[PDB]
Amino acid sequence: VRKLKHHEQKLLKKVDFLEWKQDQGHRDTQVMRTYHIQNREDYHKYNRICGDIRRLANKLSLLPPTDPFRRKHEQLLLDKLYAMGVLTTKSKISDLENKVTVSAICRRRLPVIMHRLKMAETIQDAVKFIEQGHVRVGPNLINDPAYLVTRNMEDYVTWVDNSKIKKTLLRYRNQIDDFDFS
Amino acid sequence: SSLSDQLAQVASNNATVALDRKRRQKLHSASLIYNSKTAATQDYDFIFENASKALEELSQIEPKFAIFSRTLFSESSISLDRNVQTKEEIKDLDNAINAYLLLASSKWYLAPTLHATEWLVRRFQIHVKNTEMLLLSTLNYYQTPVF
Amino acid sequence: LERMFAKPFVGQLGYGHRDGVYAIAKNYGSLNKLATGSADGVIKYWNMS
Amino acid sequence: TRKFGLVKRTLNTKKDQRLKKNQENLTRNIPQVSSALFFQYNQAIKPPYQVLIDTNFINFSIQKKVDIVRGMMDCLLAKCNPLITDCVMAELEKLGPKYRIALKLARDPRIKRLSCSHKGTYADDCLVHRVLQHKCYIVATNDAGLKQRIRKIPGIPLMSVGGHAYVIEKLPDVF
Amino acid sequence: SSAAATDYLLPESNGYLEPENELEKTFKVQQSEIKSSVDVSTANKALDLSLKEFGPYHIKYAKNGTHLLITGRKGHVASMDWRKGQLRAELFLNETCHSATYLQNEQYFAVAQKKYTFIYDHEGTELHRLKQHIEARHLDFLPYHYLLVTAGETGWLKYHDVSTGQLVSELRTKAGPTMAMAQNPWNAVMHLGHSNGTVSLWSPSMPEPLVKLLSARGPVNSIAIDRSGYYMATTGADRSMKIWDIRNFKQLHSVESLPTPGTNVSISDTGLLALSRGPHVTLWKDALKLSGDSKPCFGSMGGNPHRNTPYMSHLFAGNKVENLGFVPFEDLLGVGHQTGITNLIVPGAGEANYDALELNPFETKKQRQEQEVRTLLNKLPADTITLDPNSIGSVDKRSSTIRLNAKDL
RNA sequence: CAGCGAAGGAUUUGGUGGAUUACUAGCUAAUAGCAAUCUAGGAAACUCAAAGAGUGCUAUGGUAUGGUGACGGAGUGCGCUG
Ligand SMILES: [Zn+2]
Repeated sequence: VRKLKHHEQKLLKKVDFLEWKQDQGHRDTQVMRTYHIQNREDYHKYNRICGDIRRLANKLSLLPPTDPFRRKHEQLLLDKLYAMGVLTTKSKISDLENKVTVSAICRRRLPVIMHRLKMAETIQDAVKFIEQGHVRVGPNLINDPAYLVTRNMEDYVTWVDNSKIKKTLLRYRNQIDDFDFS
Repeated sequence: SSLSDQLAQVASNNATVALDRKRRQKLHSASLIYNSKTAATQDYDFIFENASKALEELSQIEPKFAIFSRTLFSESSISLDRNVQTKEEIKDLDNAINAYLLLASSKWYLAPTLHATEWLVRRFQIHVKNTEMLLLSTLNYYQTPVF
Repeated sequence: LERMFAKPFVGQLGYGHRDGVYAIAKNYGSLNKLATGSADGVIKYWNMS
Repeated sequence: TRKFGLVKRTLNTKKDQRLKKNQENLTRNIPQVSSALFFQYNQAIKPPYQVLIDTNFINFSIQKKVDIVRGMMDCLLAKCNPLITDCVMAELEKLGPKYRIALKLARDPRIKRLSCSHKGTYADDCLVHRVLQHKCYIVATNDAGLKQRIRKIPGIPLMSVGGHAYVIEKLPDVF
Repeated sequence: SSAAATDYLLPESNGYLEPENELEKTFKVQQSEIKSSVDVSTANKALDLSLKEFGPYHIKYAKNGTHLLITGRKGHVASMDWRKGQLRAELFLNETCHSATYLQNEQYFAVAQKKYTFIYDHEGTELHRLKQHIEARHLDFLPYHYLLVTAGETGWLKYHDVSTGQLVSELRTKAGPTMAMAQNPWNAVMHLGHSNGTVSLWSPSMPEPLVKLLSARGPVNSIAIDRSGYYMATTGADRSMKIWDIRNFKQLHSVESLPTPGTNVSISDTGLLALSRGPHVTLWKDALKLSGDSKPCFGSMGGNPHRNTPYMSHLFAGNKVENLGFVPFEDLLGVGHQTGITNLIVPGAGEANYDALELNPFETKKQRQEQEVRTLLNKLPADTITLDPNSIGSVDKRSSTIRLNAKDL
């Protein structure tokens, strides 16, 4: 706040207005600057989900390795976390503490898969396009960036028709049909 | 209306009050003789004494400035602050300023009137308070450096 | 601030003696002059400035 | 007529210079090899030599019963001027009251003494710096690390207590 | 003696208004009549912002009167220099904000949002989201101790060190949500008012309240403390204003049966008492005194001189006022209400002679910087907060009052 | 050019007013009073802030005026210096 003098650095050292202990290195701020999250509290409503799956994976580790309730529920949880694409494979239950990340559950969001399959070219312009209302997953339009997708719907992320940026890329490649109205 | 609009209105009301040193410097460096770096370091006594000299010169040219030496250029007016008295005292001294300006509108080709109305610019802030009468009085001189 | 500003050692003077200083005398009229003598019989007069 | 993708402004730890880890907002220098040197010869040093001593060299001298100036003289067969830097002297004084004999043998009028101007009493740093600055010095030492430093910098002869007399290595005119 | 001879050197004089007739009562003097009777600088300080669309505006002034911090109930928080026309933060945090305060400057302010308390810098960038301070409704800064104090719908009182960044204290009120909250400026203990009709005086050392007073029936709507730390006015929801001695814990006055429950109280630096009952603001002069002739009345039954009628009153006819706050060193009362802010020219209501090395209304940028570092350096520890401030030089109240000479040992 | 073509035509923009839900009037302490009154990336700058470095300025109480009639001045005596 004043870049304190030396008898100043020594007399009080733990003073830091910018970064406290309970900031955890501002990882919420850092990852929402990374994946461009609109409002606050999305980080912590993902972190509650991460804590809940590691807690119930802990108590599924607690139960003895022979009963079908335990084994059916851990394979069901692993298949559902594969089916929403949080994972990339159906591997070990140790990946339910090494590989589940608030980062990866942000990786399944709609603007970042848009930047991933090059529909946009940056995540900021992806949020621009989907607040302007151009894209859809299957039939229905998507307005909010908080809609994360599942493993089936990374194939039907497409724009709507009459979206004029779709029309500009069609007339770029001059494959612009207009019987189909776009 | 918006908050920034209402605050621009309160800034335009409080335009002349110096509320810290930086506003006082930006507001007192507005001279009609000197540049800003000299004008910010000058006092009220200095600019008053050479404006009183120039009013004696202007009064021996034209003898209707002596009553302005009685009221607007007296030594009680060194300590008279403009924005501390009420609306009735304000309208009294603003028709005093209007009287001086439409008397000295004719004299604007000779430097005693510049050094004399320097004190109205810097004490009574007539470039920002009594500004319509100042423009209307010196409108003739528009090809000249004083305008 | 006193416990961090406590830097009391000014400096040793000269190169010392050869055999340990067993006698010292200031002169009570000049501020910076000091006579010191060691075990090997050498005495020295010092400007402490 | 608002803007799109509106965010709450927070601080940027990567960018904001108000915090401490972001307070970090050409002319080369290749020092020429010395004109005192041939390839690795050091053609310029000539007797009377001057030899920088350090603390383990003094300790090994007293442990092997070699005189300093007479051991230097019958090692090099030349007139030697031995030099105790103030940091070597500080190190001998810091060695305690076990090493009183070594300290008051270093206190000798025949052993001249330099005046180092730095903080701390690291004699190996001081000897290495003042020898690679100037190349007019013999280094008398028995530290293995200091011996490796000195014999890696070129043109600097190295003297050491070996056996019952001093030996000299990188001085190519000893006989 | 020499310290008391400084009252010659005091530059200014306090303001007043005096009736000069027996037909001329003082509570029936209109704000337009004040604005005509006083100078142009004070008439321009009597501002009025009409901010209609976001909610009732909680008002807050900096401890020198230079900056104003308003919060709409909906989302609109604006920190501004109310006496120039300079705003330096206008941020629309679209969740329901409740209260805000400055910390040690206009350079940082803390806002109490939907749940979490946030801390913003001078231009409005978010510095901190406090994961503790779960549901604040009342924030107040302790400037000599650098402590942000927080209470609200949880029954918890939290002291948070702003300089280090460290939550100093969490205290169970154990009395439900905190209905009112005020700070003693004298000794920095916190008077919280609960739904019992109980005020409790708290310090961040003791996990129990230092004192519990039974102020009102019902809940306690508002608390204000004098800056001398001697008197406390509490309004309950039982239509009862009560003036309390703080040091000896006597109850000085009990104005019962107000016409409608007093939603706010405030005490100026010169001891005025501003009560607000919805549309109405009513100020009494010399009401914080011991004698029964200083009990604040509403009329003088037949012209009794021994009845403290209102010093002045105003009616905000459209709305219901949200909070009250006197402007520190000026003669104004800023009341924040449903459609924004209104300053009232209250002539008796401010310390005319501030000290310019405690806190300066004309302070510059360099003076702000150096005063920030110096007060940060002499920050008082949170353990030194006691009910009396003069009890940290003394000896224990154990450890016998005669020192012992080892013969008697 | 043709064509269209009534004391002119086109484009752009600032402000205000009315609608954007289905019209029972303002205030207050409200079965009434009042309403005259409740009271007895880039560009620009006399833009706004946040900080850093350097430079300038007698920047001068080593213990603050010659003096709370308790004081001052004059003179004398003691003291002091060469
Ligand atoms: Zn050295």
